[PDB]
Amino acid sequence: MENFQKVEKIGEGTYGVVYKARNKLTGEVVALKKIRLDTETEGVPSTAIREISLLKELNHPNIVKLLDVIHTENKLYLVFEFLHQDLKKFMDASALTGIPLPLIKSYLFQLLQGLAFCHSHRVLHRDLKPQNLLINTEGAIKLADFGLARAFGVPVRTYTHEVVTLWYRAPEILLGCKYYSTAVDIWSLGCIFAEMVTRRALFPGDSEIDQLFRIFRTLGTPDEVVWPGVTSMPDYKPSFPKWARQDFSKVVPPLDEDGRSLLSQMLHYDPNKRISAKAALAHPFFQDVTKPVPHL
Amino acid sequence: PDYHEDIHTYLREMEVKCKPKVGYMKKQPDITNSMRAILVDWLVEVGEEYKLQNETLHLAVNYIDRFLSSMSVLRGKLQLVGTAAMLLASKFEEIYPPEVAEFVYITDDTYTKKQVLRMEHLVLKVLTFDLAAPTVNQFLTQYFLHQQPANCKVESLAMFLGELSLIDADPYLKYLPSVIAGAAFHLALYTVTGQSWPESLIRKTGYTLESLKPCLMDLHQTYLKAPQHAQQSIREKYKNSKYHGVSLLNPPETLNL
Ligand SMILES: Nc1ncnc2c1ncn2[C@@H]1O[C@H](COP(=O)(O)OP(=O)(O)OP(=O)(O)O)[C@@H](O)[C@H]1O
Repeated sequence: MENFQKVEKIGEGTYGVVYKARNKLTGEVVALKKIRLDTETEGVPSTAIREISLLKELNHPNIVKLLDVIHTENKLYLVFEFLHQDLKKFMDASALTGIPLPLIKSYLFQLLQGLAFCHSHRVLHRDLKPQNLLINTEGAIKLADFGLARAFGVPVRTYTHEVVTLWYRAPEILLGCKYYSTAVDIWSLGCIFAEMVTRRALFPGDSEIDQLFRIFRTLGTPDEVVWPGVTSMPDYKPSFPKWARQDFSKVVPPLDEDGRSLLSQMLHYDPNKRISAKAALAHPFFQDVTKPVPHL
Repeated sequence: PDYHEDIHTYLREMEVKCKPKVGYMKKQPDITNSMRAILVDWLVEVGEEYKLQNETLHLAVNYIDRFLSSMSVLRGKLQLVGTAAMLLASKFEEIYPPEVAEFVYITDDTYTKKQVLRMEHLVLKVLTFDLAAPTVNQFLTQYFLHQQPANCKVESLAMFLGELSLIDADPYLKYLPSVIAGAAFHLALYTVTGQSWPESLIRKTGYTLESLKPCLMDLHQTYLKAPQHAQQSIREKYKNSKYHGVSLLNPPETLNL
């Protein structure tokens, strides 16, 4: 920890502080994540065990790079590559200038590459949200915060229900599905996609029930034609109001026909029919993809 | 089948990377295959008492074997290693892991909590945090998707036999989880239905009945001698109706290979 000089505190989570730091010997700017160990009570936090072990298996240009783990008797510090800011902060700062479409498309192409890599190596992220996605000065974006990720199995089994941040939470989970897999992460990126475009949250529910109502008000209330098995889901209610699906021309007006088509496949009710990160990369929307540097 | 082929290929690669040293017991001046057998059988019992996943058990044995590939352990510490490993497998795999005090309680106060917490950290450091190991159970789960139709007895019997493999370092340390899984499935299928390692799995794994034969030879023997093994917790576990009483079934006298 001697090679490192703290520059500023850039964050705080449940098990310790986040720092911008600089390697005094190499000049490398990093993020230090400090994790307190419960030396007399619970030991190393189960969230840090998954996060470290999963992130060490995940070496891809669109996933935050874990550079080192520095042990002491009383702390862990995870050394991460430094990334300028999160997507939430960038969208917010872009209130008056907007975000260029080619930047939105490039970012989405990258998130999907990061995501296909995870799923390829049997990792669900389970907390995709703008706050958890990191951009640099040069036009790259990366999946970060692997605190809620887990290694899956084929076929999946019952995993933790209380998982995803509500606005990003897939309808199969909200209806208390026994099983969720890769499709839950595609949902969240669908929500992120529309939010990059409108720059407001697609479905900002107040609670689980309200979360569903908001989804149904936009996408149409699901039935058995569109989603075999909905009506037999544990938290399904035959009394749900029957809303007609709105035009995506109205849900995401700036979006072209290609983008609308992609958003629509990412936000398919039936998790089985919702597109894979792998398949989404082949969508015509990405035919003209470039890599703009953002104004920062 | 979303990423089914990508995942399988990647697991095949990763099992070689998390492979314990085949010859490590002979290099442990103070511990034996028989002591290791006692340890795992006890962990099987911890696994039943705390209603833990089967994958947690499998993960813990991988962790133990890798640790014991790297460090000399005295026999009075063998159990401290096994407990910390079960604890780390729990944190990794379980939705609701037992708390650390329960891990101390199961060793019936052989060690303190501090001991168990310091061992946990020593174990992480020795494994350099590489915890996401492929298991026999991971490969079996994938193989089960190549049934038509799924047969519950075949599945429970395949699990039972994959789990017996955990107990005996001789000879199972020389096979890869995917190989033990292939032996377990074929033998389980052949025992319930009379069928053989499906062509879909040969195309998947590139394992034929002949390449599976050495393991299958060993595993069949283990299946035959199971009622007379010193360690018995897995048999007792697999008589429960939860596993369709499959340890009460009779092994074939021949395989015909
Ligand atoms: N590598 C990094 N580069 C730049 N900023 C980072 C980095 N890691 C974390 N941050 C900052 O900290 C915030 C969140 O960090 P992160 O989500 O990794 O930790 P956390 O919230 O404590 O989650 P957990 O401890 O559960 O993994 C972000 O909004 C970001 O501003």
